[PDB]
Amino acid sequence: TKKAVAVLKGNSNVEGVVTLSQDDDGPTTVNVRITGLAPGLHGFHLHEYGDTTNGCMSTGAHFNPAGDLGNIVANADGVAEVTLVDNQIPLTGPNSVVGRALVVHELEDGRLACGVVGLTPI
Amino acid sequence: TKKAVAVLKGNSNVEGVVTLSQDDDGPTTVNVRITGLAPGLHGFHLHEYGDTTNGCMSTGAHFNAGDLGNIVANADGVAEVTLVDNQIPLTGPNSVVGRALVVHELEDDAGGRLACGVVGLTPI
Ligand SMILES: [Zn+2]
Ligand SMILES: [Zn+2]
Repeated sequence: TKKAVAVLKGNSNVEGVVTLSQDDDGPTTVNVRITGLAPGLHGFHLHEYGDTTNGCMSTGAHFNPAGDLGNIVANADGVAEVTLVDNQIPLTGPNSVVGRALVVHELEDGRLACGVVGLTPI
Repeated sequence: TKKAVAVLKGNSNVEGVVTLSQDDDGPTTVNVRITGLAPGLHGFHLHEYGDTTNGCMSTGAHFNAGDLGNIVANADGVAEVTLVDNQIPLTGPNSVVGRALVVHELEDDAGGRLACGVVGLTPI
């Protein structure tokens, strides 16, 4: 019943799209497609601020109302495509992640790419 | 007591930064700095979706009020201005957080969507 999207870019080759969906206070479904990554595990995190005025560093710290989505895996071609299901990522209420940032890291759980979490049509 | 920011980019030379600040449910202060504009008036709008998957077109329609009016680019293509608007909430059901700010090719009704950015949270 509620949806969000983040377009990831940064000072690097890495880019992609993340779509988030949640019904009520239920679990949040995260659909990840990120390209240009070095093969292997990459930390993938909610960060506190949807502030990209200074690249990905201006998004501040790992976000804790939880914010740890774990690793995503890039394949031999630098593509990470995966669907995660997380309970600690609300799109509504006081702890909404709307307007915050999604950040993908150089190393496993160095901010290669990020995007503001924005509203998108239901 | 609450703040947001949008970094504007698009399929054009236009880019820049907009900060928003609001105490309580009072008036919203909007600081604008956009560069690479043609000299003259440019429509400056809230649009409904912070969705840039299809460039600025995916931000959907102007959203309400959501008409911030015009900004003025100077001879060097720079538009640097502070606006005060009462209908741009940063809290509550109508919050514009996670929506989009869009700067237009033409003066406010507006032609091409030159640049846009998602409205995101920023500290303090
Ligand atoms: Zn992180
Ligand atoms: Zn518009």
